[PDB]
Amino acid sequence: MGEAEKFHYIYSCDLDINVQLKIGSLEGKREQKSYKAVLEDPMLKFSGLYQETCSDLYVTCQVFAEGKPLALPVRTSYKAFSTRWNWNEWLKLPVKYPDLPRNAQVALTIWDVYGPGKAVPVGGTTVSLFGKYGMFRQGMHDLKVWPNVEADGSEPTKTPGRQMSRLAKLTKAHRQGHMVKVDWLDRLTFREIEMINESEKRSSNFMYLMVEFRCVKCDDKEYGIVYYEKDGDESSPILTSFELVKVPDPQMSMENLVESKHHKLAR
Amino acid sequence: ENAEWESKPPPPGWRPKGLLVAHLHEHKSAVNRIRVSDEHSLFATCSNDGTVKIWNSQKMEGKTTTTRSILTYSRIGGRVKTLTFCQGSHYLAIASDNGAVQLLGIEASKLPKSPKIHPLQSRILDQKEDGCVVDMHHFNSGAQSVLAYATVNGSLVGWDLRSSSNAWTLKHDLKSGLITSFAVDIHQCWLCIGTSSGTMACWDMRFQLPISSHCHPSRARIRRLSMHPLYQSWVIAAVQGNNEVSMWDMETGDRRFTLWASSAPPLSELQPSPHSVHGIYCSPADGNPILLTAGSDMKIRFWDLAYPERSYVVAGSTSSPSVSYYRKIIEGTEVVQEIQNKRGPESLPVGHHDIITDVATFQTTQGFIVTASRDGIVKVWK
Amino acid sequence: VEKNRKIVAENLEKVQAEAERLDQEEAQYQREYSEFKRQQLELDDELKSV
Amino acid sequence: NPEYDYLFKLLLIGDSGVGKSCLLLRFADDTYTESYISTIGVDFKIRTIELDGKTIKLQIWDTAGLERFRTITSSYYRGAHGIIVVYDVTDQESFNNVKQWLQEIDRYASENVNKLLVGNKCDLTTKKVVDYTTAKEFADSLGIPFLETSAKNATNVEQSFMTMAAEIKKRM
Amino acid sequence: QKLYSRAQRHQEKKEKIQRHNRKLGDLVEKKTIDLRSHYERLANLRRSH
Ligand SMILES: Nc1nc2c(ncn2[C@@H]2O[C@H](COP(=O)(O)OP(=O)(O)OP(=O)(O)O)[C@@H](O)[C@H]2O)c(=O)[nH]1
Ligand SMILES: [Mg+2]
Repeated sequence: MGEAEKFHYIYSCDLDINVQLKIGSLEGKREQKSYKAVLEDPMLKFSGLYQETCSDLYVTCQVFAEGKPLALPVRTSYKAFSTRWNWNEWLKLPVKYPDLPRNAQVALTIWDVYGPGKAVPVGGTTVSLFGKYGMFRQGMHDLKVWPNVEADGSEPTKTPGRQMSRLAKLTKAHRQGHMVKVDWLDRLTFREIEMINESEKRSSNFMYLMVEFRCVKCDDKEYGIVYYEKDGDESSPILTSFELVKVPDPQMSMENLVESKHHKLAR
Repeated sequence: ENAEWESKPPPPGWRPKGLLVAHLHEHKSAVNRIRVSDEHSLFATCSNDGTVKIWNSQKMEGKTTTTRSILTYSRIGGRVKTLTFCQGSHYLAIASDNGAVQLLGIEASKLPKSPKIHPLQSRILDQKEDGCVVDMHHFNSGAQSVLAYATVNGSLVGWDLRSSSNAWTLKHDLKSGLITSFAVDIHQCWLCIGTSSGTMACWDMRFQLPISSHCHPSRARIRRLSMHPLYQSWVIAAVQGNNEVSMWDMETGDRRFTLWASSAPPLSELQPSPHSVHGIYCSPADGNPILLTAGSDMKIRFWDLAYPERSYVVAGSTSSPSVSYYRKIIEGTEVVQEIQNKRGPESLPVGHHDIITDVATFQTTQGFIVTASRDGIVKVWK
Repeated sequence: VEKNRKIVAENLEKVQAEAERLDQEEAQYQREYSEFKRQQLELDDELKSV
Repeated sequence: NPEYDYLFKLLLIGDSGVGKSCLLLRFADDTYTESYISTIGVDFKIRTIELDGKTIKLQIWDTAGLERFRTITSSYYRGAHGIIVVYDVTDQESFNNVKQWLQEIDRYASENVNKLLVGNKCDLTTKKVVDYTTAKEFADSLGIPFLETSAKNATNVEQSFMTMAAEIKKRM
Repeated sequence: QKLYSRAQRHQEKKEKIQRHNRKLGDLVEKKTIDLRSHYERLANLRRSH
């Protein structure tokens, strides 16, 4: 009938393993081929836009926190593309779960060849690594790609990856089984969502980079990674007495570090 | 899997005999709707006179010393066009043609103390922007208490009562027609909107997008929309003219079952009788569904959907010519056509003398029918 | 070819903006006509009730 | 039951653009169209067939092949008696992903669900990249039946469903 | 051009329903007066009986 409802989770500061991000497929069309621009810039004909229907794009994944990069960007391994951009590659990020603060993001940039020794950004997308209540993102996510720009790692990001937006979530919930199934009704409703989707395909030149996050499994359980800090349970033993000690001093019984620095330099 | 069509279904094999137990004349003008509290303790009527009157169902049963409305509310203003109890007898929502939607708190009262109405959250609709409310249904979405309502300017708004926000809003295509009535799925999965031009348009409430719009072949106004107690994809429409209560599969838009109580030949789009069914009560009962209709012709009919030949008229004197009921197949649709059969003074007719605007049933000890008329008369039938 | 393209592009844009204007007009018509219908439907039953 | 003897739920899975929709339409409606409208969510069509004297109602389900509309968990495999894994014979990546699709079948479908590897677009002989031998050896290693179908010119589409229906019936 | 004619026709239907409803209101009001006259004759006759 069904396994139980227990919610299992691990603290992010307890999961000392590298974060891994799957770069799935890049759906959508590119910015056509504006031949006006090529007459102005002949180097532009020697660029992935104009050489193949699917240039061999690559993605760089970098983690940012407080607008600063936590480590170097990781690049997808070369994959030759012909009719679709499908890297299908798990990227081991240089950051571990304990290393990630609550506002850690991954800035993902799709890059293309622009003449010799020059990559142009096809687009960029940034998604926060923790959810609205501090749970590491799980499973398959489709991120809005911002054309002709690198992913922005600043806080707040200017390239967030997160009608069809709402419906896709409901569709994913339906496919996972969280939405109730009604065959007569699902058959009719999804045709409309398809019409909406096709209209959005024609209306806008949007691209989506589908990515996936790893699932933490142990004994066939599913653990969500919730953001925590070690000692996060240490509710400080604050007490409101001031009978004798009216003026607390935090440095009270502490090594004088300016004298020890001096000791270490004179003696 | 476990949605109940009614909280208190009628007694097994219940066939209302039609004895008048309460003639209640307390509104100045037409009553528009009767809603029965989900536990059936109370029933409420709204009226063009601008009042809401709450009635104690428990006090119609064999102790009718004074059949009085326990409560009257008249502060909303305008013509109170629709109302609904909110799954528990503590809240009753009413709407006016002025634009006000008001939640009213009915207080349970021990007879030593008198009862009262206290208004709770009120909403006023701009006549230009949203119009007045034309239909309103309450349902409990587990988490929420959605008071869904439809407005003249095509918006079918889901108002959460335990908050003050909307759970959803559905902008109905007014090209289809004016919303006259709408029905919500017992499983809270889909709704159907009936318009003034006969369009019945379906919405998926899980995704909140429209999925179907079948129109009546004659473009006859939809006076009532009820979901089918048996078929999830079906909706029962009460139509303008012929006392037509047709059943429509919303998965295909086909007519499946029609009630025809008219001089016109069945399903004929030529000359409709002026009469219409204004209120419908359907129950699954013991798996043999029934349907009570009332309307313009002032006749309360009982249609045995499983055994149409047993269909009969509840209200209406025996001096009026008797009727017979025939199940036929016209286009392929099965039709239960009604055909006319060619102590002091006469006992006073107990029936309604003006258009019966609505039908409701409640269970206290036995089954009772409540019908209201366009003159403000509410009648309880044991 | 560039100049007359801009001319036809502007012609299409100007005419389609008018279609949107008449769509906005019908929208208001639908709103206004629906309230007339609602009032006529209540008068229809009030004439019957009288 | 006088309407049918068995009701088999068939599921069509595969990458986007392999022809899962076109195979469904070619079987249930006997139609083909080049207008691509990516399937979102779930669709199904019903065709009743005669097989070994029995009346079998086939409810064939068509699913989203695009990753954008897919998830890790999948409810659609539940209750399916047979699953068609469609790949485009002109698209090597689609064939490679059959392994991925079979893992989804193994973890989400029934333990004894029936399987069928279908290489659609066999009418594109000039663009074919996946040879019949390469796919037949792959399918035979797993024991799943394999056909090369074409929704465009109806090639072998009927027999692919007749095979599935027959194999499920042999299982019941 | 079709939207123009649609606006023309729809402008007439608005005017038509507006004047039709006035006739309905006049008729309904006129018959309510007559209805009140019926009720008072009936009340005088009932009282007379
Ligand atoms: N030549 C050829 N083209 C085909 C055939 N079947 C499908 N196609 C083409 O490929 C396109 C994609 O087919 P679909 O049936 O929509 O593919 P799909 O598997 O449903 O893709 P999704 O619905 O996104 O999962 C169609 O629009 C056709 O143009 C075929 O048998 N032969
Ligand atoms: Mg498809």
